[PDB]
Amino acid sequence: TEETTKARIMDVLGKTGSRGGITQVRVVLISGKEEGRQLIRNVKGACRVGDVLELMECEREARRLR
Amino acid sequence: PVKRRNAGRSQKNRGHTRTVPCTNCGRQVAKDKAVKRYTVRDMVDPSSKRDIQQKLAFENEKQGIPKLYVKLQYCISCAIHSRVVRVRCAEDRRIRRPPI
Amino acid sequence: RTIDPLSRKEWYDFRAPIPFSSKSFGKTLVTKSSGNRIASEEIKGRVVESTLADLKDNSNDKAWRKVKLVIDEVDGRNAKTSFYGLDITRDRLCSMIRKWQTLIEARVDCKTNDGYIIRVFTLAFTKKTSAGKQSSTSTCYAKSSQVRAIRRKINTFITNEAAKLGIAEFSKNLIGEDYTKKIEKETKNIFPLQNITIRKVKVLKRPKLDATKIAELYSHE
Amino acid sequence: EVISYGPPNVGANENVFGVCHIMATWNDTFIHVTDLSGRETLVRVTGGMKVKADREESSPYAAMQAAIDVVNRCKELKINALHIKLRAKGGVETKQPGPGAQSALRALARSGMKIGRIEDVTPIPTDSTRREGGRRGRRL
RNA sequence: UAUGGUACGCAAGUCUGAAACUUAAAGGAAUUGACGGAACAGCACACCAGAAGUGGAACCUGCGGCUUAAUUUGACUCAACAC
Ligand SMILES: [Mg+2]
Ligand SMILES: [Mg+2]
Ligand SMILES: [Mg+2]
Ligand SMILES: [Zn+2]
Repeated sequence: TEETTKARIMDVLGKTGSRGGITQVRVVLISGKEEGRQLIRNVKGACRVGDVLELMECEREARRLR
Repeated sequence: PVKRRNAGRSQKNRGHTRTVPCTNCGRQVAKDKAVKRYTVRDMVDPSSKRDIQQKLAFENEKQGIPKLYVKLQYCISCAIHSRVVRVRCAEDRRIRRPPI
Repeated sequence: RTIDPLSRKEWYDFRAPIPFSSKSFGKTLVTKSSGNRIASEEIKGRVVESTLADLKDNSNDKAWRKVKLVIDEVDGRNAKTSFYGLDITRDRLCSMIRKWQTLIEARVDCKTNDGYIIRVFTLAFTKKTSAGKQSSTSTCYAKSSQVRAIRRKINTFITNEAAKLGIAEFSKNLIGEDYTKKIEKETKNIFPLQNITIRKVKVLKRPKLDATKIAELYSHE
Repeated sequence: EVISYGPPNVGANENVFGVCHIMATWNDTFIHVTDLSGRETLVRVTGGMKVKADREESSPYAAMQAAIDVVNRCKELKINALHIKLRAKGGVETKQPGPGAQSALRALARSGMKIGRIEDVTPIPTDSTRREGGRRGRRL
């Protein structure tokens, strides 16, 4: 199944992972199939606000940090 | 050095209280003493939830997957080891209705 | 594959009795007649555990009521069933069980004029009035004596409403919300009660059905 | 061609309902389908069938393989949908279903099997005979 | 514990109950450390994203062994061993 959505970061929220290698992030979608939808995603690598992200599922939404 | 005034069990005004087997080990423990937490969880990982809720034959379900009800009763050794309860400072030790 | 193990198997459609939908609900499997084994007769005593998936209109909300049916008859590749039991999901029970109130339970033994002996278990809970959130502070308990009077009353009423009705009648009433309304009205003097429930029904002694009464049970509109 | 000794007359609208008794133990998992009666058994799969290691018997991998075997086999019996009855060893023993529980439930629907009503039937003592532990339980 | 019990017990034992002898401590709560195969929280290239690699080879140079008339000697986890 290949279907893909562009996702732009509004806010950098947390920092997470066992080693602490991942970043938690809030996201607004630009696909056009789902627009302006918001999501919370875990991203590996270094990210700023307002990056774009290639997302294979807009259904998987990451567990928020406490 | 009396540690607790309670002495750990909630029992007063009686000689004897029924003993319960610990969930984890099965050791007999006093029903007052036992660390008892009632658990309502869901049978299924949220992802797994998505997968199943797709395939549910009866669309008339609104939260139409059952929760799992557990009355969980721990002996002390177990509930300490297993972190259900953990060591606190003398002052906090008497705090009664703590969670969130 | 060599010789699918179900090679010998005949299927039958279940048919529900008078309170329920005439439409088949499930299907069952049985081995073919061996010349000793008579296909229809191997199924005489089987027991079906279903929800109300069985009342077309009213079903969808009550997944909470289990109904046992037993096959009285085979007609032409589809198996007719009579009333066997009533019951409840774990969920709908531990749903209702709360700390800081009193849990009342009431068991009764009754006869139909239909010739059935039934055992009905009833469940009830203490209803808080005082308007706070029930808690360690908000204790709701009813006195043990009040509980006893509540039993006596519930029980009595059921035995009365049992003796005057057929099992069709009785079961229909039992599944639905009628008895809960009445029971609250009897009970309220002694103590306000919340979510009265018929926890289970067992059929102790069941007469065999004449062709007549099994026809009259079928009677579907 | 395909002779399916399952039910004679179906449709695309129709639902064919089997029932899945699933037992999850800390030591194993059982995926067992029958008819609505429970009498006539259709499919049977245990974790131990699917792995050679005594310890893996319970695991999600095993539960998955088990599940897909069951599904594949219902599919030819023309069965869309299983009701689910979930169970841990219960009685005097633990009431927490094992690890394979979730995994098998998922892998069943993952395999394109519809899912009917779900109940937990775990054996529940009104009251118990005495537990297999010591008076002091398992030490260590 | 010994012993005596017209004190008990079928028994296990219960009740009653010594002294000789020996000894400067044993003991109670609490403080501070140290420690923990307890709980929590920091920090460091500790790990994480990576890189260059040693460990494998020949050779060089230290240790240890082993031979030796002698194989001078100090130094063995970081915190000995191209010191
Ligand atoms: Mg005592
Ligand atoms: Mg009051
Ligand atoms: Mg054991
Ligand atoms: Zn324990």
